[PDB]
Amino acid sequence: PGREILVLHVGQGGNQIGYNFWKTICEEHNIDIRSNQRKSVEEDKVDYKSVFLVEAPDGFHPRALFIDLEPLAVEFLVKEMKLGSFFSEDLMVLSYSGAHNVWSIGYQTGKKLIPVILEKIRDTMPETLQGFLIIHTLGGGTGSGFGSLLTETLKKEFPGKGVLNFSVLPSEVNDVTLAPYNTVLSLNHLSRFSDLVVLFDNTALIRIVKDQLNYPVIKQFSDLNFLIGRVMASITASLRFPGPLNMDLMEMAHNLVALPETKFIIPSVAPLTKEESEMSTELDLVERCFDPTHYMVNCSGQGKTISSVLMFRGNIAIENAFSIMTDIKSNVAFAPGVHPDLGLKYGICESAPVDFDKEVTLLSNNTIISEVFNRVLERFDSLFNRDWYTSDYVNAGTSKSNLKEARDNFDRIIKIYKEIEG
Ligand SMILES: Nc1nc2c(ncn2[C@@H]2O[C@H](COP(=O)(O)OP(=O)(O)OP(=O)(O)O)[C@@H](O)[C@H]2O)c(=O)[nH]1
Ligand code: NA
Ligand code: NA
Repeated sequence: PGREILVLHVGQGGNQIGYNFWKTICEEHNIDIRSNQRKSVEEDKVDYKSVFLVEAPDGFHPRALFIDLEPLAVEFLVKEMKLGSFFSEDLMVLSYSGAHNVWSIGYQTGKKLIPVILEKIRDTMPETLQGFLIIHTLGGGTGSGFGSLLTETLKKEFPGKGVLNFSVLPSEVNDVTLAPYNTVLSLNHLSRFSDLVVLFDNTALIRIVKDQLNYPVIKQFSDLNFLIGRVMASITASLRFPGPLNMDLMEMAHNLVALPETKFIIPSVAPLTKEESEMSTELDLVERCFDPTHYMVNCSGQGKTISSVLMFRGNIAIENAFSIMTDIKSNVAFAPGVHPDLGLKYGICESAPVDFDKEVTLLSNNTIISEVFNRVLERFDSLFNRDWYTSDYVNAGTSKSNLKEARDNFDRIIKIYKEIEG
């Protein structure tokens, strides 16, 4: 026993993303998400299901909590996806009143549910638990404010356990006008309390789905969120299946986090289709991952890589994985103080994601964070300098001075990344 991870999904986006993640996890372990059973004894593969799944005598269950301040997103998702025996009622922590897209309301109102959440965690968490994943969006009020409160609470209550955030940034034109306030307040909180923040945005996700998968239409968020689920599953694959070179959550964080503040990570995966997986080389896939077309955050260019983690899954030639490292270092821009021999951390897992031949997942700590975050700051200043939309933050405990304090700490992070860039 050990290695276990508990996943907290927060707000509408966090819980919708949770559907795709748990669908992927059950498929990889050949668990039927509707019966809670193995699909077959014969195709049960050598694995370590306990990382994300609790095996009880009646079947398997997610080690998860489904948290929101209003009930519709979760209730509708569970009905539509026929999840009622897997996303069961004892794992749901729901209120009724909503955060109304204000981080401060999500934070304040979420505080009332913290005792219930901690009791649920302490009820079912094994003592060997390696850490927590928090899945949430940053632009609304619940994922952002309650997700921030949860990051702070878990770091304080469970010292020694990793706290990792999978966090969706606002789109290139925000679809919540309050998103700059909510994103700055969340990223300030995560800079204080998270161990590692893996970022995504919907502009990049839409571009990948339209240009790499060529889907004719995106009708439901499931047809975007599967990409976030793919990153979460693949970076933990070596905890769950055999392979030559395994890595755990804090092993990856320690290789990425050069300075304590540089904990904001851009993910990418290649290829996106089974057909591409069968007609590609290790070099080709790694080059795709380092190309902005495949980054899951909308970036103007390749930036400068400070440190990266690459997970190679499936039918991988180890000699090609190693031989291409000098090519990665010569063709991808790294930050100026990165030695020619450094900046890569490898994991290699024998299990390919379902139906592909092989797949590469990249987590990159990249100075281009500074451009992404400066745009957020520019949006924040456009509202704050006019005192627009501040009233409901002030009424829920975030003074105008506190908004400014969060902004200025956010700016200090931006500057640290820009300094490393040169
Ligand atoms: N990728 C992705 N983005 C989502 C999803 N659901 C909402 N979003 C984005 O999340 C932001 C809106 O936040 P929500 O997650 O709906 O809000 P919430 O966290 O429930 O907060 P409140 O509604 O204010 O209580 C917008 O930027 C949406 O585009 C989702 O399922 N997937
Ligand atoms: Na919501
Ligand atoms: Na909403």
